Amino acid sequence: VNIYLLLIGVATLLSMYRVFRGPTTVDRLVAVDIMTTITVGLMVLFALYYRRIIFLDVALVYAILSFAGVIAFARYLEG
Amino acid sequence: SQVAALLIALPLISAFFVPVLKQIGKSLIKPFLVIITLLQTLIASWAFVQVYSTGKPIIIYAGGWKPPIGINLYIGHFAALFILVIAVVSFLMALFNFKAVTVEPIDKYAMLFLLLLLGATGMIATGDIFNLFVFMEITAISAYALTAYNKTGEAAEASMKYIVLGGIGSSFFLVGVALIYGATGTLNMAHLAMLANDINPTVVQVGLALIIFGLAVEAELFPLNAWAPDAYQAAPHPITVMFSAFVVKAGLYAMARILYLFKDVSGWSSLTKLLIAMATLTVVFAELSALRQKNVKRMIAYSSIGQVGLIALALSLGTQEGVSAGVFHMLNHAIVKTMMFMAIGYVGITLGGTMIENFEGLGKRMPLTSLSLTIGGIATVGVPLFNVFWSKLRIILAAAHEGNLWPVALVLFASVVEAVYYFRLIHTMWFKGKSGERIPEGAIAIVLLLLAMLIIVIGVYPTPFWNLVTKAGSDIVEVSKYVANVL
Amino acid sequence: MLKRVLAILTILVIGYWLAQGLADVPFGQDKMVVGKYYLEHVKEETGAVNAVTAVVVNYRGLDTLGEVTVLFIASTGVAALLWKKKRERTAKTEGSVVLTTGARLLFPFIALFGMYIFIHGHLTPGGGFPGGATIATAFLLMYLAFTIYEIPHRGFEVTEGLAGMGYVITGLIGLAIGGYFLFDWIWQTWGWGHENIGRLFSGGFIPIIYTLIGIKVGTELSGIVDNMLKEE
Amino acid sequence: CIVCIEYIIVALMIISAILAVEWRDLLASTVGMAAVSLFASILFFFLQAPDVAMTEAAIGAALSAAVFIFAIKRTYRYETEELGWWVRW
Amino acid sequence: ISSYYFGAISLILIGLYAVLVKKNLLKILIGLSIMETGVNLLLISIGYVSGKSAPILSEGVTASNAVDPIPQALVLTAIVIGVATTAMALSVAILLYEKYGTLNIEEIRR
Amino acid sequence: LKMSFDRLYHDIWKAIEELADLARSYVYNGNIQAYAWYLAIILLILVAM
Repeated sequence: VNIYLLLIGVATLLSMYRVFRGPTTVDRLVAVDIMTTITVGLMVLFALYYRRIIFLDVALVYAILSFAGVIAFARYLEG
Repeated sequence: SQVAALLIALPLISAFFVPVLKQIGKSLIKPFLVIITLLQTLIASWAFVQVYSTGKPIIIYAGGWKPPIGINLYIGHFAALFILVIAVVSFLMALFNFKAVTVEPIDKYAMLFLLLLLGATGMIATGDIFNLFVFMEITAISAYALTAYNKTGEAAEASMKYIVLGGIGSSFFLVGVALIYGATGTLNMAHLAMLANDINPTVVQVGLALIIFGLAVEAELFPLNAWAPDAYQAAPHPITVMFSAFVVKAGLYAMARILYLFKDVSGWSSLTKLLIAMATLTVVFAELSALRQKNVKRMIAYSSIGQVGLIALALSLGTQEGVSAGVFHMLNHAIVKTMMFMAIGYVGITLGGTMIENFEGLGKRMPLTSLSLTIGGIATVGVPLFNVFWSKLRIILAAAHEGNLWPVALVLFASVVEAVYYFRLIHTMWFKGKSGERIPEGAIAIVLLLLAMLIIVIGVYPTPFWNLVTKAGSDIVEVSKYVANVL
Repeated sequence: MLKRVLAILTILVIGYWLAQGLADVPFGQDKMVVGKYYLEHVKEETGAVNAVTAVVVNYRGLDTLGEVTVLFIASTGVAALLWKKKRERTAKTEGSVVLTTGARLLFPFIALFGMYIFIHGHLTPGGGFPGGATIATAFLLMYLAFTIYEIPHRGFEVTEGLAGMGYVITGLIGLAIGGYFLFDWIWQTWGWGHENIGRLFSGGFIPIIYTLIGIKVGTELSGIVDNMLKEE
Repeated sequence: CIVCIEYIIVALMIISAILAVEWRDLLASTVGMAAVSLFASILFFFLQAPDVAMTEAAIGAALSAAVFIFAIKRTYRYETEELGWWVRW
Repeated sequence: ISSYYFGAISLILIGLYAVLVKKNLLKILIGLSIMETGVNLLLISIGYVSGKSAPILSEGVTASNAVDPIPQALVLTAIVIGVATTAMALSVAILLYEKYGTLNIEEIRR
Repeated sequence: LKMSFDRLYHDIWKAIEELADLARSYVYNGNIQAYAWYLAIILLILVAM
């Protein structure tokens, strides 16, 4: 209930290396798109931590609004 | 009575009914704006004669929840007067813009104008600091969208600096709201002023300084002004009035409201000693940057900033003999600056543009619209028995007991400079003409002139109008009769 | 190097000034001087067991109204700033076919779910605005995965103004008695009211105002991205 | 833990704030803006207010970041800071 | 100081820093949006009581144990304030490159 | 008669009038970041209390 939280924090700051460095224009984009799903899996995890039934109601809404963003970021790159 | 709560709801329902009738035709679009602002003058006049009937304001509730847990619209003796004057100025704008702005898509301009009227009657009726912020952002985005509405490059950039500066000021204002709430925990100004004497002396200083700061940015003094003599230069001609008449007064009142809501704490005296200094720094710079000015719309745009700076000069000096006379400038300069941007607007729509070269020669060429600019430019220095003379005398005598002779010799210095760039303008339109083109314009030859006869009657009879601002100063002078008339 | 370092100095003294000004309380309990009344009187005075949906539409009742005023003014402002009577797409540069069919079938999957957000401001958090913004997201998915997808404008902004009117007509027919007075749960005006307290009979007045405001803000951002994706 | 992941999220928001304005590529600036909306939504949720978290999720993730690159579409993509004969003049 | 106070004031700090020193116009709008994001982050982080926590349940969780019901209503408008102001300013950012020829604040001469 | 006062007052007014052209171009720029710097300066004065 507690150890997983620090593991996900380790995961997200370990994914920070791709958005700080990385010379291309789209490695930052693959950095943010994976950063949303790990934090969605974080947002489901805190429903166990605070024992609340309503905290899953934000997680699926954020599971939409990553996907629209990463289509929109990767549509001007093609047209 | 809450029956007079239609100062916000009626502009709201009509601004949500105008995109409903935008596809039903083209005819009754622009005449839908005139009948509603006439109804706005009616609902304003109801509140106006009901406020000055008794000695009690209408505590327009936000439902079945008594303050401070809800929103109160303290429509005081101040508020009914200013809602009345903005109703009559907006009705003067609606019968003006019917045949002067049709170059561009007026299909959606009507709702933008009426939402500015909504932000008007919201800003000078607000009781919550949250509602204060929300109505100010309504007026702000109204101005973002409406100073940009010409799409000509020089007008496109004219909004840009204002949208980024009003964005940073609204940001700072929310930080100040978060800090005043962070000490107290309350929001309504009735429960705020009775509490803000011993909340924390080191927390209320930064919060009050940033609140006065972020509320100043949408208004104008010295740093956060130069978008305004860029907005009047590049906008539709009717909204240059409604900005220069209204939006400066709501910002300067709500700044001078909330400043006189915390008049017990330490560090407040240095805040009003800054606000004096910045108001004096803006009566000099604005009214002296118009001296070597070429564009005549800019030559009045700089003048409108210099008149609001001396409103700020007496709105935060003391408590009396000048706050109740500072309102005597706000309800008076709106009328004379309604006259200015009428005549500039009618020149720019009849001849074309606002350059002096196409402004020169209006003595014989133009009718008494040029006399309206004459009798308006006479009344900013206030030379004859006129109304700005009475009001500026009240403001200069206000700067006697506290903050004297340096915050006089700059505002009163500017009226020497403002004496120059008007009679370098009235001379080159009456006695340089050499061009007899009749060009008849008898559609405002009566309406602007009945306005021009409204400044000639207040010029000889101030005491039927100066008795109003004595009882209309009672909303800003104190806190105790304000609070006890809420709770 | 002069401008950046000097800005870092002044912004460090700004941040230090705010941090010294943030010495009110280290995240303590003693904050609610009026805020306890919002919590202890929310289950019986409005009906919505939600805390935030009762304070912002009933208690601070003129603040979601200024909010929809701000969003409607953003729509009419962007529409006034971009107006050319031609309104064509860019080059449309198709690109993929698991994208068009991908957002095709997924478009009613967000249309079902965005409505679920604004109908439920009772046990679920939020209100009308996340549901309306993800309805606009569904509009954007069909707008950024097709070659035209021009929803007809004549007949589009009509329902936006109709939904804002539907807010204000609850204020104006709410003026049949007093300021707001909810018109719906405390007097049997059109139907019943106050059945139990949980999701039975939709609480009080707060759901239908969120359907109407969610419909308004749902057609809000979709119109903005519509008239901003139009070239000559 | 309790406070360590909070310090991780807040320093990640700061390092995605500083690097949101250091870049010249504006599509990369939209990436940095979207990551700031990410960490703001996570911090809203971790500070236990889910209403603002899901509203800022539906606003800042693909209606503020995906409206901005939507505006740089028919505009610049670089800073365009420029070698040259008549340059930096 | 707590991490929320410093992080919300440093987001406002970086949003303020991206208005002064930066020269491209859309970078300035990025600073405006970042600063509004940090502002509403501070607006939430005023009332956390460090403890009892369920703002919206009121069924499984007892009352008088929720967090700060005042600023959650202050932030529900003040976020979409920012996206409406940004959507308004982006139109001007499009018009300034359409009518003029560039988007740098030292080159836009009327 | 070589030291008139008609010349001196025209000198002092032309100095004020060219200062009027001076303050017009200095404070009122097209640089947006100049007004941002003005806002940061007056905010710095509010820091100084």
